[PDB]
Amino acid sequence: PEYVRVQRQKKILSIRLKVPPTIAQFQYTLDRNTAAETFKLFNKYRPETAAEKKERLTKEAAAVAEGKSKQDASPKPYAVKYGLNHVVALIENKKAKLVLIANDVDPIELVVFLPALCKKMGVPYAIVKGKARLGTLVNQKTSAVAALTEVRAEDEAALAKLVSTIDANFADKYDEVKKHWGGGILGNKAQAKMDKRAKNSDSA
Amino acid sequence: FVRAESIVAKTLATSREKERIKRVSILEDKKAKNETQHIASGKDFILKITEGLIREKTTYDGKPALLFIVRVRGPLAVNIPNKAFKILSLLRLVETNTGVFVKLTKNVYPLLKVIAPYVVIGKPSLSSIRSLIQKRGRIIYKGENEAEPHEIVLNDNNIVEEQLGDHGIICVEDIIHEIATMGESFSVCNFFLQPFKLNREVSGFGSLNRLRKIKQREAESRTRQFSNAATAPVIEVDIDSLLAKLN
Amino acid sequence: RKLTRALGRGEVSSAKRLEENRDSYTLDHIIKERYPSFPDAIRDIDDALNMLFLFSNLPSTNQVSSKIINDAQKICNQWLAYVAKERLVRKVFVSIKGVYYQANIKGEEVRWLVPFKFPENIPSDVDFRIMLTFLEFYSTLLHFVLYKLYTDSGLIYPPKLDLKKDKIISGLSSYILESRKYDSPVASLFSAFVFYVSREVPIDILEFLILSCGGNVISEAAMDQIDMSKVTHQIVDRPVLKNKVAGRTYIQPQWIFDCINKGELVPANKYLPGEALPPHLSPW
Amino acid sequence: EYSGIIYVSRLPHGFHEKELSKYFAQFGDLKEVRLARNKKTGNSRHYGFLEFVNKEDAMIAQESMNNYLLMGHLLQVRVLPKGAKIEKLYKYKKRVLVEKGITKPVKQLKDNMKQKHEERIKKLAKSGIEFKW
Amino acid sequence: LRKLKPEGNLLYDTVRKLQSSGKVETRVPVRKGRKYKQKITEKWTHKDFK
Amino acid sequence: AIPRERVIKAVNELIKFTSKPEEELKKDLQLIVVNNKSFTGTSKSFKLKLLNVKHSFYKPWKEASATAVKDFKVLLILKDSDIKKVSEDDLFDQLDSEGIKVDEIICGKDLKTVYKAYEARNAFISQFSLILADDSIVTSLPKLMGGKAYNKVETTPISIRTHANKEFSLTTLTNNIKKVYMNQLPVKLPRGTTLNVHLGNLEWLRPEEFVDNVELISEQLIKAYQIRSIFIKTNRSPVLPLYYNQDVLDEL
RNA sequence: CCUUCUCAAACAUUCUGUUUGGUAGUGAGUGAUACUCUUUGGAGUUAACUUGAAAUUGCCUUAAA
Repeated sequence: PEYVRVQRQKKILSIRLKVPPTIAQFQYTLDRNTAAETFKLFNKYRPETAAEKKERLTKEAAAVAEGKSKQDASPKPYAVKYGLNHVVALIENKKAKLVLIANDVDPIELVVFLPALCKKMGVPYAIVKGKARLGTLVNQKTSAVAALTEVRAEDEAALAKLVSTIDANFADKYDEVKKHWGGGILGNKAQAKMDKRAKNSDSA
Repeated sequence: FVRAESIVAKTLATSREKERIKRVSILEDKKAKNETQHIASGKDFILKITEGLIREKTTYDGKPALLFIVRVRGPLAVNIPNKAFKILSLLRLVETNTGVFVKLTKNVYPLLKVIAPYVVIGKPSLSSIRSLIQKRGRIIYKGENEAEPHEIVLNDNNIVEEQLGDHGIICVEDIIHEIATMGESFSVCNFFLQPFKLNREVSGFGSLNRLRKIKQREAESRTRQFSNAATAPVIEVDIDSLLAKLN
Repeated sequence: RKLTRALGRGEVSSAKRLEENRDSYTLDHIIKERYPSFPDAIRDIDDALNMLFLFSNLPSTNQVSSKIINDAQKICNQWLAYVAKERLVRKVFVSIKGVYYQANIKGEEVRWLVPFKFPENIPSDVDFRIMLTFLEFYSTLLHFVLYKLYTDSGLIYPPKLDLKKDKIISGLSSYILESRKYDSPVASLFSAFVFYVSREVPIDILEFLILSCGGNVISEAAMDQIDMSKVTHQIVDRPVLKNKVAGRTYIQPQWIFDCINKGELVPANKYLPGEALPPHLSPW
Repeated sequence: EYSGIIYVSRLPHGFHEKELSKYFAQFGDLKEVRLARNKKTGNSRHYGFLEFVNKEDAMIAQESMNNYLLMGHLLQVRVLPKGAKIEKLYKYKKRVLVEKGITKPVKQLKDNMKQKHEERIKKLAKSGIEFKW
Repeated sequence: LRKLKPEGNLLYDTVRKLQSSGKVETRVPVRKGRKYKQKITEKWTHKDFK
Repeated sequence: AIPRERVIKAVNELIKFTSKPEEELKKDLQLIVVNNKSFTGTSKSFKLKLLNVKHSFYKPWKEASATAVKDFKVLLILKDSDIKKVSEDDLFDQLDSEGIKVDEIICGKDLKTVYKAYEARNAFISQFSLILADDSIVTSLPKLMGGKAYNKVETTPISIRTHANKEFSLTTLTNNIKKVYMNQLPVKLPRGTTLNVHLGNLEWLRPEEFVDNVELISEQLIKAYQIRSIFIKTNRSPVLPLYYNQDVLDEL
C-alpha cells in the first residue's frame, strides 16, 4: 500500500542521505542494560494515576473537614518530571538531575537542541530509544522526555550510580558525534556493483 | 545466554539458602545431642495463618498429626540444595504441585523445617481427603499382564484387597479410614496411593489469566514467609481452601 | 484488548479497575425464549442433570479451572436435597456405568444417571469446549428450574448450608432445606427406621435414597472424625461381617434398591449376607 | 599488541570464580580464571584476572563489559599488555583456628608471670611512673 | 456391590448422545496448520550491528 | 577484694600522667584491661555484658559531649511493626523528667533501604555513640548495619526488653532504657585472653567514683569469668599491674 | 539483579520485676600502647581514623512466548 512504500522510501532516504552531526546523534542510544536500569529506577517514581489522585483528594478533604494543617498533611510528592516545556524549564535553573530524550520524536527539530542545551548547562542527559517506553511510565501515550528533580534519600545512591554509568556509557563513548557525518551507507545492489567494479579493475 | 546477572543472583540466593540450612542443621544436631544449654529455643513451634490476616502460634507438643505436604515453586533465585533435594525425594514431592500425606512426628518435624519454604503445610479436612482420593487415585502394578511397569488409575476395589489385604485393608473407604485415623501400616497406604499430582492453580498467560496469576502471586507473598531464622514456627495454611482452589 | 493494554503499560491497578467494571453475559433471556411452559423445560431436564452429574465427578483439569466443577457439584447437591425433601424418587437401577435414577416432577418423569465417585481418565479426543458450553446452558436451565421449584414449595433459595457439615463428608446433609401428605407408598418408605451402613458400601448413592424415603441414616465414615442408640438396621457388605448385635437387623445394600423399585417392603430374610442377591429384577 | 590476559574489579559479592568461568566461557574458551581473596577470610577482594586462548576474544569481551552496570557496581575491564604472566592469586579459604597449648608445665608459666609482674613494675618505674607494689 | 468396577467413559456416551441428536458436528481433531514456512528474518537493528 | 588504696594511687598516677601538658582527647581515655585463659569459649560473640554501675556514668558523658563536637546521641531500634506505635512524644514526655533524650528512633526496615550505601551507613551510624535495639531485632542487626558498627563499643547495639509481657508494654521499654542509661556500662567480650572496658574520659568522674567503679567491675569479673589478671591504663600509658590472681593459672 | 534471625525459656502476678540463652561482618588502607602464649615457625586479641558496596596480581519450571 502506498503509505507503506512511502514510509519505507522515507527510511531508505534517511539512511542513504548524508546527515549533519546535530542530527543522527540519535540512534547512539543508551545500551539496553543501562536503559533497563534507568527504567527500573524511573518506575518507582511514576506519576500518580487519576484514581490515586482522587483518593488523595478525598483524604485531604476528610482531613480539612476535621483535622488541621490544610493541604500539608500529605507527604511531599515524588514523581518524574515529563513535560517537554517543563523539562526545558527545569534546565538552566537548575533543579533537574537527569534528562532522558526519546530518539524517535516525529518532529526531529523539537529535540535536536536538547542535548546541546544540556551540554551547555551541564545537566546529565541520555537518549533512550523509544518515546513509547518513556510514556509508559508517564501514564501517557508519549512523553518524549523524562527527568527527576527530586528523589528519596534511599534512592540517591542508586541515582548517582546510574548517572555515573550513563556518563561512562554515553558522554565519553560518543564524544565523536560532533563529527563523522552519518547516513553514508550505500544500497545493497549499488554496493555489490561497486565491489565487483573495484575487483575487476585491479583483480581477476 | 547465561545473562550474568541471573547466575549471580542465583549464586547469592543459593549461598543464603545454604547458610540457612547450616543454621538449621546445627540446631538439629544440638537437639539430637540434647545440648540445650546453647540452643536459641528449647521447644518446637508452629503457626496457623488465618483470614491484616489473623495469626496464631502453638507448640507442636510432639503429638502425631496428619498433614498433606504440597510442593510449591520458589524461592525463584534458589537452586535446590542437594540436602533439600534429598529431603524432598524422601517425600516424593517432585513435579511441583505434587502432594502426599505424611504422619507428623518429632523425628519428621525438623525435616519439614528445611523444606518449609519449598512446600506449604496444613491440616486437610476429612472431606478434602475423600475428594483427593476419589478424584486422582492411582495405583502401581506388578506382574499381571499388560505390563507391570505401568501405573493404573484407582478404580477396581478388588485390587486393594489383592495387594493390601494381607494387612486386612479393604476397598478404598478402608484406606480413607486408615489415613484419617492414622492407623497401623498407614505408610503402606501412602506408598500405595501414588501421591496425587494436583493441577496447577491456573492455566493462563492471557491478559485476564495474567491478572489472575498476579493476584495469586500477591496472595502467596502475603501468606508465605521466608524469615530463615531456623526457629520460626512452621506455617499451617488452611489446606481445604487450597484444595478447593486446586480441586 | 483493553486488559492487554493495561497489562503491557504496567498499570496493574488499572487492570484491576477494568476487571471490576465488567459483568458476565446472562443466558436467562435465552432460557425464557427457548423454553416456554416451564414443564416443557422440565421435559429437557434429563440432559442437564446428566451432564452436570458427569462434569461434577471428573477430576479438575486444564480448561476447567475447577470452578465449573464446583458450581456443578453445588447444583447437584441442591437438586438432590430438593428431591430428598420432596421424596420425588420413584425408581432406581444400579449399572456398571452408574446408578440410574428416576423421579416425578409435577407428574412428569425425569430419568437421570449418577456416575460412580471414582477417578476416570480423560480421552482428550472429545471437543471439550462444546461440552463446556452445553454445561453452561444446562446449568442456567437447571438453575432457573430449581429456583421455580423452590419458590413453588416456599423453601428459601439458595438453601443455607452448615460449613462444618461440608468439612465432614460433604454429603447430602449439606444445604439443609427449610420453609420461608406423602406420596403413599414410595414416599415415607422405611418410616421411623434408622439405618446404619458399613464403610465399604457407597455413602452418597445410598444415603440419598434412604433420605428421600424419609428414613434416618448414619455412617461409620462420620466416626472417623466425629451414637448408634436408635439404629434399626445396619447395611453391610464385608465377606465376613464382625459379630453382629443380636438385637440389630443386618441386610445387604441391594435390599433398598428392590424395595424402592417395588415399594412392597420385601422381607428382610432375603439379601442377608453372604447369600447371593437376585440379579437385578430391574424395573425396565 | 595487548595480551589476552584481562583484569577485572568491582565484582559484586557472590561473583566467585565459578561464576566468572560460567559467564566468560560463553565468549570463548579460557585457559584459566582466578579471583583475589583475603588470606584470613574467604570473602572476595572484588578483583581478579582471566586468560583467553584467543587474544581477539579477550578484547571483544572487554568491549562489552567495560561499562556494564551490574548489581549496582560499575564493572570495569582493561586488557593487559603483552604477557603479564598471571600471578599466584591463591584461592584462599577461611582458615580454621587451631590451639597449640598449653604445653609447658604450669609451674614454669606461673614463675614466668611472677617474674613478669616485677619486670613490668621495674619498666613502669623506668618511665618515671610512681606506681609501686 | 463394593466389587463393582466402572467400565467405559460417560463423556463418550454424552458425546455420542449429542451426535445422535444432531446438535453438534463430529470430526477428527484438527492439528496446527500452515501451508508455508513462515520465513523469518533478522531485524535491521541487529543486522547492522558490528 | 582488690585494695581500694591501690586503685586510688593508680588513678592518681593516671591523673598525673594526663596532667603533664585534639590529641589530648585521644590521650585522656581510661580503660581497665583484663586477661583470661579463654574468653567467650573461643567462639566469636558480639554480645555485650551489661556491667552494673553505682552511678550514671553516661550522664557526665553527655554533659561533656554537649560542649564537644562529638555531639553524643543515643540511637534506638524496635520491631519493624512497633515503630508506628512508638511516637517520639511518648518517649519525650517520660524521659525529660530524667533529662535523658533519644536523638532518633529507627525501624529495622530503614537499615536495609535508606541506610545502605555504606558511605551513608557510616555517616549515619557515626553520629550516635550509644546504640539501642529490641531484643528480637538485635540479632538481625549485624546483617543490616554491618560489622563496622561492632568494631567500636559505642556503635554496637545494646539489647532492650521491649516485650516483658508480649505485645508491646511500653513501660518495660521505658524503665529498661532508663536503667541502661543510668546504671549500665555495656562491654563486648571478644576472642582471646585480652579484654578491656571503656571507662570513658578520666576527667568526667571523680577519682573515688572511678575507684568504686573499677572495684565493682573487678568483683563482677572475678565472680563471672575468673579473670587471670587485671590492669588499668591511660590510652598511651603502659598497663599498671595493680592486681593479678595466680590461682587461675593452676586450672590452665 | 535475589535480598538480610524483626524471639525462646525459668522464678514471679510486678498494670513488667528479675535471671539465662540466642548475633561471622564489603573489602582495602593509615596507625598509636599493649596482652596471651608459643619456641622464634608466629598464631589469637588489644584505644584510634579515610572510603562512590572504591579495589594490579601477598604460593523444581505454564514467572512462556
